[PDB]
Amino acid sequence: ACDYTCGSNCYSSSDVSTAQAAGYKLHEDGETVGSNSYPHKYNNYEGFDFSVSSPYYEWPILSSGDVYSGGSPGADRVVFNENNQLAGVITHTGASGNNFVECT
Ligand SMILES: Nc1nc2c(ncn2[C@@H]2O[C@H](CO)[C@H]3O[P@](O)(=S)O[C@H]32)c(=O)[nH]1
Ligand SMILES: [Ca+2]
Repeated sequence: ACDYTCGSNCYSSSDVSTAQAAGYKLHEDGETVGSNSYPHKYNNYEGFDFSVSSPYYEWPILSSGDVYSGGSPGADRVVFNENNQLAGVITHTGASGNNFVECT
């Protein structure tokens, strides 16, 4: 069973922890990867009811199992805060345009 289901993509807690650690590391060092500069600030225009405090940062999580290192980020993202606390897992899949919906 999936801990997080983003459309057709299935993730475990390990997948999420691995992705988050990478993105948080880059955030801490003040570095970015990709043409869209990840990780970067996630404003939460959607207004998700996250259990942890802002600021939030988004980092791509890949269905391939690899850690994002550039190129197409896919539709899925892990959102974490300043304290490396997981806020949630969101996706563009099933959402209009560039909006997001939570992964169930
Ligand atoms: N939909 C959405 N995009 C945001 C938000 N904060 C920052 N963005 C960035 O704005 C871009 C347009 O939606 C998005 O491409 P993305 O790379 S997944 O990073 C997203 C937010 O709260 N909602
Ligand atoms: Ca996996």
